[PDB]
Amino acid sequence: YNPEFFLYDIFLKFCLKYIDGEICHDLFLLLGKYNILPYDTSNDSIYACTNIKHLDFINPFGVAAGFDKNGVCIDSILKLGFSFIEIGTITPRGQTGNAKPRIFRDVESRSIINSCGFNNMGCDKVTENLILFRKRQEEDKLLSKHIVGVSIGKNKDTVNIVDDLKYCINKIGRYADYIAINVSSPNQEAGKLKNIILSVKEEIDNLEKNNIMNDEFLWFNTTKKKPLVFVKLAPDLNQEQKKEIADVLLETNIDGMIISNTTTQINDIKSFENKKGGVSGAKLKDISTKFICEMYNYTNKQIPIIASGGIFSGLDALEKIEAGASVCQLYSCLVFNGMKSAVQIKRELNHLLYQRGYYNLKEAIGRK
Ligand SMILES: Cc1cc2nc3c(=O)[nH]c(=O)nc-3n(C[C@H](O)[C@H](O)[C@H](O)COP(=O)(O)O)c2cc1C
Ligand SMILES: Cc1cc(Nc2ccc(C(F)(F)F)cc2)n2nc(C(C)(F)F)nc2n1
Ligand SMILES: O=C(O)c1cc(=O)[nH]c(=O)[nH]1
Repeated sequence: YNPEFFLYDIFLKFCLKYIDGEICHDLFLLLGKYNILPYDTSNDSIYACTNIKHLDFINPFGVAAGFDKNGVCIDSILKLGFSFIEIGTITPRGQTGNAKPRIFRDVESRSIINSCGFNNMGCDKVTENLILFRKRQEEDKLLSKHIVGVSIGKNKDTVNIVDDLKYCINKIGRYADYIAINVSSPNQEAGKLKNIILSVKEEIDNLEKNNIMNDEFLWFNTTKKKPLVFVKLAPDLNQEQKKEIADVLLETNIDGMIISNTTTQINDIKSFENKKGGVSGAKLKDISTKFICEMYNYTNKQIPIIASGGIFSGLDALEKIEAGASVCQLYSCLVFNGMKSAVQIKRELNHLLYQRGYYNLKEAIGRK
């Protein structure tokens, strides 16, 4: 209980009941931009730290893509106690997205429907923002070791999806701790997808070539090493194409997989009966967890997993890991539970880890 968190969460509870979803979002992002949000300055339990390959996360909680699409509020979101943030999904050139209002929420069910249609300032401007953050990070004790990933995607009317992701890697790759391939927005063909992943890895490695500087100056990023490659998957898939994707990921030795994006396969919300778009929140929890189990099966525990979503509590979080999720991303929780989300969930998971018998977090990964 940090007083500052409780005070803001009254205003946020008010904002939730009354104000438009996206207008709130933008206001809080704006607040964070001018550095007036609370910090979590506490020490994270070394027993609860985690990693994906050589990418080390000080704690298992980050913020999902679509939250800070333009990377304007990275410091403050991180400093709420998150280990990482995944900015974007960015596109090569700026987009307005769909028509407003395009995001709607339901308190009762703790869910969100959205059809943003990939609005973002474009790569050039977002890269400009990330550079500015990376400079600050060198002069801020609270941002050390904190991971920033970049979710990349195509424009709504792109000629070929691969050519777009290359342009993005060329601008932002230097400054990303990892790259999340986004082709899972509700708003693929095995070989078509396989082609993409290999393009990305091939394209990242070209950045190391063309530079005359050592890697240490090559990576203006937390790792100081080349970006890892994650792929994000949509849940609305057959047991067949889920098998087909799993091999592709194995054949490309992809660094990890984000499971999962939003669904359209939910019909049982009375306020959502009106609206169009993908759905996230509590009603996505159980569907998303089964998906992780499934993809953990067809992958033989070889490719690490980033979990999302429906994650609101340490309990919810633990399910994902036992299922075998290495790390977790939150989006809906910050909307409903608020600014204490990171502090609350980290605490709750620390308690539960002890009671279940687990020594460290890593021992809980992939245990029924
Ligand atoms: C308004 C909104 C925008 C989103 N934008 C993106 C996006 O641009 N890229 C992406 O990969 N996921 C996006 N997502 C999905 C989230 O990243 C997350 O995976 C999903 O919300 C499920 O997690 P949650 O139920 O805990 O929120 C968006 C979700 C919402 C609600
Ligand atoms: C009140 C509120 C706040 C908010 N966004 C929001 C919540 C926390 C923070 C933090 F950084 F934690 F301070 C920042 C932004 N959203 N987002 C949406 C959505 C779903 F439309 F996208 N509805 C919202 N309603
Ligand atoms: O930009 C969007 O509309 C969007 C992207 C995404 O990946 N997921 C989502 O729910 N919305």
